[PDB]
Amino acid sequence: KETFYITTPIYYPSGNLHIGHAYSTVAGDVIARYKRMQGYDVRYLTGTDEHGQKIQEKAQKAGKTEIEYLDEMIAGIKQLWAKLEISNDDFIRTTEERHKHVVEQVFERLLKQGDIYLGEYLVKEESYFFNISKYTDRLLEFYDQNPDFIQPPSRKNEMINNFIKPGLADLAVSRTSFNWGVHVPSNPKHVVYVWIDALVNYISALGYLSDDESLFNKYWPADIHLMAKEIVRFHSIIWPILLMALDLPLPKKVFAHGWILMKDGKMSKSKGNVVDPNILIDRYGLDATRYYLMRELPFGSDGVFTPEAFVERTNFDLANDLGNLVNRTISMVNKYFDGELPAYQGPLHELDEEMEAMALETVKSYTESMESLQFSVALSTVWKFISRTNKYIDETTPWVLAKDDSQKDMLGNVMAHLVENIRYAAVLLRPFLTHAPKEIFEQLNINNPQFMEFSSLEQYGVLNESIMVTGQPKPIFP
Ligand SMILES: CNC(=O)c1ccc2c(c1)nc(-c1ccc(Br)c(O)c1)n2[C@@H](CNC(=O)OCc1ccccc1)c1ccc(OC)c(OC)c1
Ligand SMILES: Nc1ncnc2c1ncn2[C@@H]1O[C@H](COP(=O)(O)OP(=O)(O)OP(=O)(O)O)[C@@H](O)[C@H]1O
Repeated sequence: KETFYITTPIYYPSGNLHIGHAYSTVAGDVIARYKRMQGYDVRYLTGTDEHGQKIQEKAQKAGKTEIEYLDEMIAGIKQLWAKLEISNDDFIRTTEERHKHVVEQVFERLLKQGDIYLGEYLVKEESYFFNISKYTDRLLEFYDQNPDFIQPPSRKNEMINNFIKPGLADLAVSRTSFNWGVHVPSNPKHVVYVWIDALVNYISALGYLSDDESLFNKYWPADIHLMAKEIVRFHSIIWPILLMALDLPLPKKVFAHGWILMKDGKMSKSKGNVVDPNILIDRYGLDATRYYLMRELPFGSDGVFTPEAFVERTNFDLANDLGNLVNRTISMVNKYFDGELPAYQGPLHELDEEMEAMALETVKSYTESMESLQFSVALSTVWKFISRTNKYIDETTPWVLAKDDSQKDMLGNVMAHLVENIRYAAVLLRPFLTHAPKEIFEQLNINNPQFMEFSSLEQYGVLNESIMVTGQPKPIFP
């Protein structure tokens, strides 16, 4: 199996996480689940940045030690990801010795190589300085040879113009004004600053410089680092320069999605425009929360949350469009055939030829959207197919057909096409929604996991034997 390595940024637990953080982790999970469905050996990482004066200050104010405070915050963050059914293979913490060892070794290496020198940085304090300008041509050469490195492509030309063209100043990579962080082994009054400390989580979590580097040699380089747009230059400039200084392979892609806005702009702990994901999940369910996030933030753009948009998106798309379609279909199979779904024979009805083609066009277009990080376009395309399936009930009028015994075969064809249309949608929604597809597969009585995979969508009409649907249907949402 080809490997695929995906990461979110490590988040700062100076306060509780809100749906902005949730977006990145769900988006990372959508990509991870999608890539596992394509047959990749996937590793998916997330974590926490646990150092700096600010974390020590929060712990003191809470009347706790730094790790005591951090363990409670991280417990809540882990609980949240377990609630969101995030499929992360590991959780990296910068307080862990596996991480601290790498920060220590990397800082001492750069010191030995002459990359780092002692100096002074009113903000007036001593710091080690990283000579990054000597990697400039190498970085710009790498951009030329990897034109899809920054996503969206717009932000690459901002990097070069705003930060590189003026010239990369020597980066201050340590401080002496705080003590909560990784102390430099050579010179312990210095503490490693955020730049080296936070960035190396992506490789420290894979056991880089440990006695077992198997995860590192299997998964590095990262296929995709995802983030919000404001930490892209860390990741586009400083990160590959550090990787050059360590003679390490650079990541393939950095994706910088937009922000989840509120009425007053960016969702943030400091604007007091926070929506707690726990609340949305507890009231409206997991799928509604996951769906809203991925559907409402387009590629290369920002999106806005309002309570009115949320319930609209939840009720119209999930509960009505997909939800009624499933109930309508299972009702009719139970009423006209006593729960026995007739086997698919072929495109018997006149609309079936184009609807079957539409199903395959839906899969192909979905694939293109997913491969180009256009998640909202992928979802909207699946909903056009769901809408058309509801419309196919209205066009065919199965209740009229059920009165003529001569049209029993045609009526069975219509039932089969609804269930197969539903099946196509359920397979395609598996990366996004973790409850509804499984609920749909169980209610239609698809136990075999061969019906739930992407390769089962290559040819329309996989059910040639008659099967029995559920006699006691239920709502799929919340
Ligand atoms: C209102 N909040 C505040 O006062 C605050 C806000 C953030 C604060 C903070 C205090 N203290 C720190 C801090 C200080 C020293 C050490 Br050692 C450390 O580990 C953290 N930060 C960090 C938070 N880390 C973070 O967001 O990691 C993202 C990331 C993930 C993966 C790879 C790379 C980067 C911070 C510091 C400087 C920044 O840029 C100038 C910055 O911009 C993103 C963030
Ligand atoms: N509004 C948001 N939209 C999208 N992603 C976000 C948002 N808020 C946080 N994130 C995710 O978390 C990462 C770090 O976010 P950031 O430091 O801006 O959040 P914060 O907790 O709101 O900070 P602060 O209140 O100090 O400004 C981003 O790179 C992104 O992965």
